[PDB]
Amino acid sequence: SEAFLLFSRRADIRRISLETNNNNVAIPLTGVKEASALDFDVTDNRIYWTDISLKTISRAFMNGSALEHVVEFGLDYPEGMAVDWLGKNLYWADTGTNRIEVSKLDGQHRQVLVWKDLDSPRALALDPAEGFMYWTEWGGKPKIDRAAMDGSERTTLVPNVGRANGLTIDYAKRRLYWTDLDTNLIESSNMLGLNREVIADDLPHPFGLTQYQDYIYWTDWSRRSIERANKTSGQNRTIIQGHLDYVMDILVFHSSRQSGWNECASSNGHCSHLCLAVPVGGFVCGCPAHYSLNADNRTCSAPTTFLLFSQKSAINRMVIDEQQSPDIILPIHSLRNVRAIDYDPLDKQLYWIDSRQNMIRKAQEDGSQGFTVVVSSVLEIQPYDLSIDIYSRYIYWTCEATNVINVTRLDGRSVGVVLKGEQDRPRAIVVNPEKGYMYFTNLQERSPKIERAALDGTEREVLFFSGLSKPIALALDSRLGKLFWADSDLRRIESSDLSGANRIVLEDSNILQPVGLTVFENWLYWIDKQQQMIEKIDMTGREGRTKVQARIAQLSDIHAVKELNLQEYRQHPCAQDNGGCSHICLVKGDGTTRCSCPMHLVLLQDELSCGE
Amino acid sequence: GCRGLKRLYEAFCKQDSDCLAGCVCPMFSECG
Ligand SMILES: *[C@@H]1O[C@H](CO)[C@@H](O[C@@H]2O[C@H](CO)[C@@H](O[C@@H]3O[C@H](CO)[C@@H](O)[C@H](O)[C@@H]3O)[C@H](O)[C@H]2NC(C)=O)[C@H](O)[C@H]1NC(C)=O
Ligand SMILES: *[C@@H]1O[C@H](CO[C@@H]2O[C@@H](C)[C@@H](O)[C@@H](O)[C@@H]2O)[C@@H](O[C@@H]2O[C@H](CO)[C@@H](O)[C@H](O)[C@H]2NC(C)=O)[C@H](O)[C@H]1NC(C)=O
Ligand SMILES: *[C@@H]1O[C@H](CO)[C@@H](O[C@@H]2O[C@H](CO)[C@@H](O)[C@H](O)[C@H]2NC(C)=O)[C@H](O)[C@H]1NC(C)=O
Ligand SMILES: *[C@@H]1O[C@H](CO[C@@H]2O[C@H](CO)[C@@H](O)[C@H](O)[C@H]2NC(C)=O)[C@@H](O)[C@H](O)[C@H]1NC(C)=O
Ligand SMILES: *[C@@H]1O[C@H](CO)[C@@H](O)[C@H](O)[C@H]1NC(C)=O
Ligand SMILES: [Ca+2]
Ligand SMILES: [Ca+2]
Ligand SMILES: [Ca+2]
Ligand SMILES: [Ca+2]
Repeated sequence: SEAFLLFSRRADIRRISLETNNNNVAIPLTGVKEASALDFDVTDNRIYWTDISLKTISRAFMNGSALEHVVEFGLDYPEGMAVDWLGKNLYWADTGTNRIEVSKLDGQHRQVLVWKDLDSPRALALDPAEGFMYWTEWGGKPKIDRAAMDGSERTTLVPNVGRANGLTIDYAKRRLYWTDLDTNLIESSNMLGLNREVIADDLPHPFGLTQYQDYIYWTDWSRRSIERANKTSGQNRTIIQGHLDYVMDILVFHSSRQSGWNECASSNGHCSHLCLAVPVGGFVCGCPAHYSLNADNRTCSAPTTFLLFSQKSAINRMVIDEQQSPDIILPIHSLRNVRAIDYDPLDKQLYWIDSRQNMIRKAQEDGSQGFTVVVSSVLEIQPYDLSIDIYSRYIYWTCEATNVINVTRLDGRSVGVVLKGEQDRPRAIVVNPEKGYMYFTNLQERSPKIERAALDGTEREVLFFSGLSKPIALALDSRLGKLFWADSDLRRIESSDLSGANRIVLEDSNILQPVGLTVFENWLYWIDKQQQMIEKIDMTGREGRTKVQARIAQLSDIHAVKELNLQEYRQHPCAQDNGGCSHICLVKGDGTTRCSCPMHLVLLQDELSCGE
Repeated sequence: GCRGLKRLYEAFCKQDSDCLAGCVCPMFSECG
């Protein structure tokens, strides 16, 4: 079969026939803005490339059909990428995020393999028949590292090298080739990083590299050319095509580059999600980010409890574990602006306020099942904060424009408004359905108040009026009986019992702009927008205040998620049939349902339904 | 788009005769 050379340049991907006359023809793609890294799947006649200007990784057939963006979230500088043709896995290295990741070639089951002690990985090469992957690290002390293709047993192969590119494996001869972008030469070694040799040393600006049969191919940005030489001696040089500046990558397309066999090539190793090569020609099963490998070492369990954090245009998920597993960004299309978040642990649906379109949306964490719970016709609404009554299946939300607390069912049907006052400015809100109360900040002019009312708007009381400037965020823990708030002006986090007793200041130093709070197990997490940090404090008092993650920009909300106990959930009196209440079921006194109505309706004689 | 090429330019631009270790280095003009 014929051998072809593919090179990327600017926004085009071109194919050069080596065995015939050099014939330059572009791959008929569309919508490419800056093509950088290249690979191919010999089975599918499929080409793969990263795009540094769109921060995506895409694939298509050589004829341009079936254009597919397989990675589109959470990339910064994806300058390294390789196709695992035995396991059908896509690998990539992101120089910006300092991550080496993997997924199926169609994009499913994305997972992070290398993230700790990793500084700017750039060039990536795979040996799935052996279980090893190799990559060049630029930032800091540059080096060429090696790991198993599941990320395990990372080791440094070549520690004394400059920044390197074109990591290429000569599988037939068991040799590594790379260009050194700082010493400006081309060298090679065996697979252990030993028996090093310099292939060509007189080149001004050698950038890209590939290998084929008896030859290496390189591109030189100063010579503006693609060239071929003897892979062992560097002589027998010829120019393949000149007058090509800023060729981002070159690659030989032929079946002999993708050969061999491992246990993933058959039935995906009977692995449910990911089949990942490890030495020596064996494999292990892998799972999407934050999933757990089950007891059989074949199937995967989704995470039951986690933390969700929001920024301006992304919502992220982190978990606490013994891998210190990295946070990931949820692949939610139709997310433009987030200002606040909440989660329904019954249907596993994530909810958020979009302040650009002034809506409340919901979707699965895989992006699907997008739905708009609250929307304004093209007067004007402006949601500010939200809190979900998981038992009554309601969202309690604040509207900045109209200064009301409104209630909407998760299917979008309006329940009604439970707070409206001339002077009222309800902004932050968290509901306590277990005890029939909601807690909200009332940013009235000159008198910011923390208030409580019944879930039907009655039994209104001011909890705190002094010591407040901008109470901007609430959280609560019904188990411990505590309420929490952050003041973004006074730069502190305070706590008090749900009754309004025992108010203490938990943290008041080294905080700039606290904008959110959540409770996870025995810890209180918060987010500092100005300091770009997530921090936590042990509410038992044992462990000191701890930094969780830093340099996170545009932080907006934080929200803990606990695995919902279904037996306990079904025991709440409003959980089944809303206690027979047409609109509002609230727990009062001796744990019994009492029905109530929004402020535009009045309870009917049956005392279960609401009327005019 | 030149996001990738710009990042590479600023990562190796100081490796140029013009730069006498007193260079922020010239602005990127090779987009396009
Ligand atoms: C509390 O929340 C609801 C949304 O959950 C607010 O909007 C009401 O939503 C309904 C649709 O659910 C809107 O109905 C639409 O209005 C047009 C024009 O009057 C009318 O032909 C139809 O009724 C149409 O579906 C409705 O405009 C809107 N409420 C009103 C009376 O304007 C509800 O307003 C919120 N309460 C407050 C005071 O914020
Ligand atoms: C573009 O190629 C695809 C996939 O075929 C691959 O490339 C072919 C040239 C060949 O090398 C195959 O072995 C590769 O798998 C075409 O996909 C099928 O092509 C037939 C013929 O066009 C078509 O009737 C089928 O519906 C296609 N099936 C799929 C997977 O879509 C695709 O049609 C080719 N497009 C063109 C312009 O022919
Ligand atoms: C699944 O993998 C685990 C971890 O390798 C295996 O459990 C044991 O792991 C120890 C090392 O910690 C091995 O030396 C033992 O052979 C394993 N003991 C057993 C039999 O559980 C486990 O065997 C693997 N296989 C399955 C199907 O559970
Ligand atoms: C590329 O050069 C090789 C070199 O092959 C031999 O290599 C040994 C060790 O380097 C050297 O001692 C011998 O003198 C070399 N012998 C020859 C015949 O040069 C050639 O064998 C290849 O043919 C060359 N590649 C091409 C396509 O010319
Ligand atoms: C260069 O290649 C040519 C043709 O393959 C041949 O002369 C020989 O293999 C190489 N030359 C030398 C001096 O080895
Ligand atoms: Ca970096
Ligand atoms: Ca290459
Ligand atoms: Ca809230
Ligand atoms: Ca929160």
